[PDB]
Amino acid sequence: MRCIDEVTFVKKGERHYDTEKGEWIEGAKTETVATLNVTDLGTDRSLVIFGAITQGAKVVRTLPLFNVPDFDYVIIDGKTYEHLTFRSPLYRNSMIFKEVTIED
Amino acid sequence: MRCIDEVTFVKKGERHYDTEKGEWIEGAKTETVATLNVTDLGTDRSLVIFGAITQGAKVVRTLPLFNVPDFDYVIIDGKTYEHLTFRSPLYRNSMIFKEVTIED
Amino acid sequence: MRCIDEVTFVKKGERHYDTEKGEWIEGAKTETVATLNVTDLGTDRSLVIFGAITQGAKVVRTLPLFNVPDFDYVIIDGKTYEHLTFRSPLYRNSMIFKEVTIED
Amino acid sequence: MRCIDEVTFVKKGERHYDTEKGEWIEGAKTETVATLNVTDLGTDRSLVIFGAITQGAKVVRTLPLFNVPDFDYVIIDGKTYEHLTFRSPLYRNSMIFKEVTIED
Amino acid sequence: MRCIDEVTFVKKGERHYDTEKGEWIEGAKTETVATLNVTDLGTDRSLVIFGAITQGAKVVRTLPLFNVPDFDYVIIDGKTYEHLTFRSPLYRNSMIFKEVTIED
Amino acid sequence: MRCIDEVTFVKKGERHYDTEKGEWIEGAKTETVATLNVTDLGTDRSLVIFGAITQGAKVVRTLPLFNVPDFDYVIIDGKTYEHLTFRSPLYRNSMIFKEVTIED
Amino acid sequence: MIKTRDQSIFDEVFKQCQSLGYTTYDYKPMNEVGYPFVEIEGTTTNHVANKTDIKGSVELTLSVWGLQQKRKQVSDMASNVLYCSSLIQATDGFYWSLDYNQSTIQLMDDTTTNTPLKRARLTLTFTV
Amino acid sequence: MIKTRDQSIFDEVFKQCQSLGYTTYDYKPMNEVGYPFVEIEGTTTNHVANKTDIKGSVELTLSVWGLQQKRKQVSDMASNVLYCSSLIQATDGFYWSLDYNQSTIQLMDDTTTNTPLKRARLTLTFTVR
Amino acid sequence: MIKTRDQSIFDEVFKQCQSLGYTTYDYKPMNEVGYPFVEIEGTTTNHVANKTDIKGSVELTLSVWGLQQKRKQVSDMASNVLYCSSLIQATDGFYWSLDYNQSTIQLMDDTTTNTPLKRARLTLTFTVR
Amino acid sequence: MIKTRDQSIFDEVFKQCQSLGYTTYDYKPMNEVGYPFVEIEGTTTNHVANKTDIKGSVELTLSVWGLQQKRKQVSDMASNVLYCSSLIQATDGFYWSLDYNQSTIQLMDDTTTNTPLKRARLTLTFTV
Amino acid sequence: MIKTRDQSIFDEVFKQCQSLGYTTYDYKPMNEVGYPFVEIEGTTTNHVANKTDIKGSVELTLSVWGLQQKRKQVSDMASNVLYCSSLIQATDGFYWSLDYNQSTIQLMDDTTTNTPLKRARLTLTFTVR
Amino acid sequence: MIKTRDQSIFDEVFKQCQSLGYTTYDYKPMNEVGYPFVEIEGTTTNHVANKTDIKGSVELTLSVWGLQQKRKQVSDMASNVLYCSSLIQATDGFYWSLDYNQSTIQLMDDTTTNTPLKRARLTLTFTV
Repeated sequence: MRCIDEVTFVKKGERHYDTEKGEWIEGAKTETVATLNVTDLGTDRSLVIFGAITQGAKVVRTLPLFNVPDFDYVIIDGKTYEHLTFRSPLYRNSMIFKEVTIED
Repeated sequence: MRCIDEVTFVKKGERHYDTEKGEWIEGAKTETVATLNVTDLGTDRSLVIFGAITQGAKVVRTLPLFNVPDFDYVIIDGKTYEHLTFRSPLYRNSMIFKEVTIED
Repeated sequence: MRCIDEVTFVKKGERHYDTEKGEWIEGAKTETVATLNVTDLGTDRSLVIFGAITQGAKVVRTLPLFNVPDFDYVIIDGKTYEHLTFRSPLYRNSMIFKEVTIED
Repeated sequence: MRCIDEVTFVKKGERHYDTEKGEWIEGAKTETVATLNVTDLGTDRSLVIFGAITQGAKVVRTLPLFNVPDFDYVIIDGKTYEHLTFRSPLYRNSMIFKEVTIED
Repeated sequence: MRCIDEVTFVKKGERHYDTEKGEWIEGAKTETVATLNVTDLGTDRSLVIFGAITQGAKVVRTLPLFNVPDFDYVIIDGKTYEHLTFRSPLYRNSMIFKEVTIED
Repeated sequence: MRCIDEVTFVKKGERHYDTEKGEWIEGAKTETVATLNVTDLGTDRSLVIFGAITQGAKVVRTLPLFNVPDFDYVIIDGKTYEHLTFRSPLYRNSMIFKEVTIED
Repeated sequence: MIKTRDQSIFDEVFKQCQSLGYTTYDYKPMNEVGYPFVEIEGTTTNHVANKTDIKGSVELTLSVWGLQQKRKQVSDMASNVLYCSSLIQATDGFYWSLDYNQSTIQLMDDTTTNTPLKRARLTLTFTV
Repeated sequence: MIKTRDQSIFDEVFKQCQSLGYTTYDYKPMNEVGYPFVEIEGTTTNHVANKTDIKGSVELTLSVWGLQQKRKQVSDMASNVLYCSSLIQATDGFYWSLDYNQSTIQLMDDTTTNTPLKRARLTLTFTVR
Repeated sequence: MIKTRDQSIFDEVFKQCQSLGYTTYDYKPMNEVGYPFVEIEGTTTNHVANKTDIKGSVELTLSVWGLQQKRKQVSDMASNVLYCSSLIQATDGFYWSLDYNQSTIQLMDDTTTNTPLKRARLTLTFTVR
Repeated sequence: MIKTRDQSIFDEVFKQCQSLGYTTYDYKPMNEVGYPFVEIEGTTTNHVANKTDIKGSVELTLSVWGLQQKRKQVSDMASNVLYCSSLIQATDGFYWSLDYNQSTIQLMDDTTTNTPLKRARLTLTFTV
Repeated sequence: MIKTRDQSIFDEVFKQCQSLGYTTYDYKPMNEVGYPFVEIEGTTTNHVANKTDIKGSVELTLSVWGLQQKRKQVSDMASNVLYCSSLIQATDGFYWSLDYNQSTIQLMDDTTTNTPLKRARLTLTFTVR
Repeated sequence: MIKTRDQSIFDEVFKQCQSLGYTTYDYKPMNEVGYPFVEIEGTTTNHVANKTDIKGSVELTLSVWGLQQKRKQVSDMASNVLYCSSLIQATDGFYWSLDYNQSTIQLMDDTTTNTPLKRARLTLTFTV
C-alpha cells in the first residue's frame, strides 16, 4: 500500500495535583514522527446544548516490522486526534481515531 | 461525470450584539458561483408540535483540481441549504446538504 | 412502463376563519385527471386507543414530459390519499402516498 | 401452485347493545368454503402478566379469477384466525393471518 | 440427514391445589424416547440481579413419517429443555428448545 | 489450522466466608497449559462514571481429540480473560473471551 | 334488573348518549368508518363506610373524537353529554348525585393516525 | 396447620374463590385455554407494635380476566369475590377484619395479546383484629 | 350566539390576535411558509358550585414561534398578546376576569427542525366573574 | 474485632442466616446451581447527633429466591430470618434494637430468567 | 429604550458579562473554536398583583463551559458573574433586587462531546422591589 | 489565597484524602489501572442572608470504588474519609462545620464493566 502521509505521536509527562495553588502541574512532551497510511471517514454535525460542533475521524494502517511508540494523542495535519479502537490482526496494526481539543 | 447545474456559495459577514438596542448587527454577504453535479434524495413529511413541514436533501460531488471556497450556506435553485456531512476521499469532495430557512 | 390506471389531483380553495360563528369558510375545488402507473404496498392493522383501523399506501410513477399540477390530495379508486415522500431523479417523478379521511 | 387445503370465511351479523339487560345481542353467521394454498410461519411463546400463551400465524395465497367474499375471521383446521396484512399485487391476493380466540 | 442422538419426551400428570396444607399435589410422569437430530447454538453469560447464570439452546429436526408425542419438557443429555418455537413446514417438524430448571 | 499460541487454564479453590474477621478464605490454584489458536477482535474505549477504560476480546478455537479442562478464567499473554460464549459444533469447540481484573 | 354500581352507571350513561342521537362505542370495530363518535374508557370505585350501609363514589371516563377542523361540534357534544349526565337522580336500587367540583373537560390534539383529530376528554364523579 | 399471615390469607382467599365455582390460578400454564379466570399477584405486610403483641395489615392483589364483549360477567365476579372475602372472621391462630375504606375496584381494557380483553383489578386490605 | 365556555374564550383570543395584525393558526398546514406566527394548543375547564349556578375557571395555552436571532420580536408579541387579552370583560352570556397570579411567560430554544427557532409559551387563566 | 456500623450488622445477619441452615451468598458465582437461597443487597446509614455521641439507624435489604411452585417455603424462610434477626441485642462495641414499624415483607413473581421464580423482599431497620 | 421585563434583565446581564471581558454567546455557531465561554438558556416570569401595579420576579439561567482540567477558572468566572449581577439596581423603567436565598451554583462533569468538559450552572432570581 | 467556597472545600478534602495515603482522582485517565480508588463528583452551593454577611452551606459528593469480594476495605475507607473530614475547622477566609444530620453512607453493587465492583457513595454537608 501507498504510505506517504506523516503522523506524529505525542506522549505527555507526569502529572500531580498541588492543593495549595489549586492547579495541575505537568512536565514536558515527547514527540516522534512517522510516515504511514491514513484515510478519511468524514466530518459530521452534532447538536449539543450550547450549540453545534463538528468532529472528524481518520483511520491509520500499518504493515509489519513497524513498532508503535507509546503515546496519548496523535497530530495529523495540524489537528489532534485520540484513538477509539485498536485491532492487531496477524502482526499488523489498524487504528480508528477521532478528534479532540487539547489545551494550548 | 456530467456537471451542468449551478451552485452558489454564500459567506456572511461579522456579527456583534448591541445591548442598548437589543438587536444583532451584521455586515454584507459575499457570493461565489460554480458549476457542479447535484442529485436529489427526496422531500419528506415530518410532524412537529405546531404542524407539518417539508424538508429536502441534496448531494454535491466534485472532481479534483477544484477548491471549495469558504462558505456558510449554499443556494441551489432558489432554495438555501446547509451541509450535514463532508467527506474528502483521495483529493475529491462529496457533501450532503439539508434544507434550512434563512431570514430575508 | 404500462400506464393505464387513472389518478385525479384535487386542490382546495382559500380558507379563513369566521370568529363570530366559529366555523371555517372554504372555497371551491379544482380537479384534474391523468393516467399514470400505480402499485400497492398492502393494508396493515394498527391498534389505537379507541380501537383498530386499516390504512393503505400506494406508489405513483411518472416518465418525463409530464408536469404534475399543484395539488393537496389525490383520489385513486374512490379513496383519498396524501403524499409522504417526493423524489425527482433525472427529470422523473416518484411519490409515496398514505390514506387519510376527508370531510364530506 | 398446489392448492389443496380448505379455508372457510365467516361473517358475523348485526350487533346492537341492550341497556336494560346489559348484554350484546347478535345475529346469525354466514359461512363460505374455498380451497386455497396455505403455509405455516411457526408458533411462538410469549410471556404475559397472567402467564404464558402460544399464538400461530399462517399465509394464504390466491391466483386470479378468484374473488374473496366479505368476512371477519377465517377458520383453518379447527382454529380461528384474523388477518393482519392484505396485499393485492397484479390481480392477485396475499394475506397474513394471526390467531385469535372467539366466543363459543 | 444423520439421526443418532437420543431425545426423551416427558409429560407431567394432573395437578390440583390443597388449601389446607398449602402445597401442590401432582401425579406421576410418562417418558417416551426417540432418536432424532440435534445441533447446538451456544451457551451465553447473562447478568441478573442476584448474579450470573448460564443458559443454552438446541434445535431438533425431524423428517416425515414421525409423530411427536404430547409433552411438556425434553431431556437431552441429562439436561431439561422447554420449547420456544414450533414450525411445521411441508409434513416436517423443527423445534427450538431453551434450557430450564426442573424440581428434583 | 496453525496452532502455536499458548493458553493457560486456571481453576480456583474452595471458598468460604469467615464471619468473625469479615474476610474471604480461599485455597490454592491449579493451572494447566495448552497450545491453541487465538485471534483478536480489538480494544475499544468505554466511558464510565469514574472515567474511561479499555477492554479487549479474543477467540479460541480447537479441533477434536482435545478435552478442555475445567476452569474459571484464562491467562493469555499476561492478561486474564473470562468467557462469554461457548459453542460446540460437531465435536469441536469455539469460545469468546472478555477481559477482567483479578486480585493479586 | 339490579346490577353492580359500575354496570348501573355505565348503562345509564350509555342510554343517555344513545338517546341524544350520537353514535356510541366501547371498542370500535375495524369495519366502521366515520369520524364523529363517543367511547367509554373505564371505571373506578371507592368505599366509605358507616354503621348502616357502604357508600362512596364512582368515576367514569370517556372521550369524544372528531376531525380537527370541527372544534365547535366536539365541544358542544361534550357539554351536552355533561349536562344530560347531570340530570341522573336514581337507578334501580341506588341514589346518585353528580360532584360538580371534580368534573373537568379538556381539549387537545391527537395525531396517532395520518388523520389529525381533536379529542375532548371527560371525567365524571358520581356520589352515592 | 399454623402458617404465616401471608400464606394464611392467601389460602383463605383461594379456598373462597374455588368454593364459589370459579377457576383460580397462580401462574397460568401454557397448556390451558379458556377465557374466564382469577389470578393472584402479590402480598405486602406492615407491622404496628404495642406492649403485648405485634399487629398490622396484609394487602392482597388479584385480577379477573375475560373477553371484551363480556363486561357484566367480569364485574359480577369481582363483586362476588369482594363480598365473599368480606365475611372472613378468623383463621388458625389469627383474627382478621376487612378495611372497606382502602379496597377499590378498577376496570380497563388490556390489549397485550391478539385478543382484546377486559380486566378488573382488585385491592384488598385485611387488618389483624 | 351563546357558545360553550371554551369556545367563547377561544374565539375572543383568536379575534384579538387577528386584530393586532399577527398571523394566527390552530394547525399549521404544509403549504404555508414564513416564520413569525401564533398557535393555540388547548383548554381546560374547572367547576366551582354555589346555590345559584356553576362557576370556575378556564385555562388557555398559546405559543409564539420565530427565528432565533430575533428574540425581542417574539417577547414583544407575547407581551402584547397578554396585555390585550387582559382587557376582556364580557362575552355573549358570560363575565370574565383574568387572574394575574397564575399567568406566566417562558422563553426557550426549540430544535425539532433544522432551523433553530425561538419559542415563547403562554399560560392564561380566566375566572368566571 | 471492632468494625464499622455497616459491617457489624452485615456480619451478624450473615451469621444468623448461616446458622439457621440456609445457603447465603453475596453474589452468586456462576458455578453454583440450586434454587433455595438468600442474598444481601446493600446498606444505608443515617446519623442523629446529641451532645455526647452520634446515633442513627442502619437499613439492610436482602431477598429470598425460589422456584415458582413453592411459595410456602420462601415465606417461611423469610419469616424465620426476620424473627431470628429480631433477637440481635448487642455486637462488639454497639447496642442495637430492631424497629418493627419500618420492616416489611413483599412477595412477587420474577421472570428475568427462563424459569419463573418467586421472590420475597425484606427490609430491616436497626436503631443504635 | 423601554423593553419588556425579560429583555431588560437579559441585556443587562449580557452587558455585564461582556464588560467583564468574558466571551458571551447565545447558540454558539459552528465556526467558533475556543473553550472558556458563557451562554444564556432562558427566562421565566411570575406576576404578583396589588391595587396599583403588577409586580413579581424574573428568573434567568445560564451556564459556563470549560475544559476538564480547569476547575478554578470556571468557578472564578461563575462567582464573578454572580457578584456583578448582584449590583444591578435600576434599568430604564424598572427597579430590581437580587434574591440571594434562591440563587445556587452547581458544578458537574459533562461528557456530551468527544472532549471531557466542566460545566457550572447558575440560577438567578430578580425581584421587582 | 482566598478562593471561592467550592474550591476551598474541594482542596481541603483532596488534601485530607491524599494525606491519609489513598489514591485520589477527579477524572480517571485511561492509562491508570489498579482498583482501590476515590473520586469526587460534584458540588452545590446555597445562600442564606442576614444584615451583615452572606452564609449558607456547601454539599460535596464523592465515591469509593473497589473489587466486589472486598467490602470491609471499602467501608473502612469511607468511614476514615468521613471522620477525617469531620475535623475541618477553618480555611483561609472561612469557618466551617460539618452537619452530621445530613451526611449519609450507602453501599451497593456496580456492574457497568466486565469486572463486578463495590461502590460506597458519600454525601457531605458543610455549614459556613
